[PDB]
Amino acid sequence: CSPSGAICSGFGPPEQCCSGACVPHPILRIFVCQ
Amino acid sequence: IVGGYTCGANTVPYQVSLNSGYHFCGGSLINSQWVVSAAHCYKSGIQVRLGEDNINVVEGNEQFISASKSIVHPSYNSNTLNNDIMLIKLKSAASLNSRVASISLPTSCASAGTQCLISGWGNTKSSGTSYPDVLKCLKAPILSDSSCKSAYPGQITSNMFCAGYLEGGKDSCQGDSGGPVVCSGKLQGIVSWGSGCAQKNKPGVYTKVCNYVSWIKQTIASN
Ligand SMILES: [Ca+2]
Ligand SMILES: [Cl-]
Ligand SMILES: [Cl-]
Repeated sequence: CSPSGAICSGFGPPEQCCSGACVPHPILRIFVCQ
Repeated sequence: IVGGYTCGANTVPYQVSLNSGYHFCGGSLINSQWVVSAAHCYKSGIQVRLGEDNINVVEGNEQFISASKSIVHPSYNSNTLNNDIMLIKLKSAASLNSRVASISLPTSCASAGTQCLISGWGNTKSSGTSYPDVLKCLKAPILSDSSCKSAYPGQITSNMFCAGYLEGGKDSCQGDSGGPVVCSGKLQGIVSWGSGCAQKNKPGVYTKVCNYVSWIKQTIASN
């Protein structure tokens, strides 16, 4: 699982991220792990 | 892409998806072995997906090629987002065809008012949960450097330009990072950042590719 702040995918499941939330970055046009 | 339209299958043949299990950034194919994307899209274990339209469903024109090298600009400044550009080398050359094709690098910088094509598989709504599948497109003008600085006081570098609309509802968005801004058949921009997406008076901000052509050429030649 990816640590907080890591890049992740808006298409993927919550378990991409250790935190269980992959969210849109407020500035960069990527999703990141909460 | 918010407020755009369905491109049509493979009508943007230089658009690639950077994948790590799932799509996470866009990019632009600049020759059979190299892709341009954003420095902030850098991570290990990237697979480049070429010839995609519906990113969830196999349609038959895809090529899946691992990245062998990822080269972030040596002056990328993650604090200011200056020099937000990366080159990715493919492990093997893509097979070029009508649906998988490179986009030319610029021979000069584009002027304000120039109309451009921005594309990607990012969010299609400016808030809430999107469910994108096929590639989306947006036609958007390059904004004057003064209007860009007015929208983002104290934050615009000489390696960025704004493109899009001040009224809201038409913009690139999360998941579009690294993707192309193409104007008159040349790659002028890379989807980079903005204050949220499609917000009034906050157009998208894009890496100005024309400032990096010599660095691009040098990186290709030396790698
Ligand atoms: Ca597909
Ligand atoms: Cl895919
Ligand atoms: Cl700098």
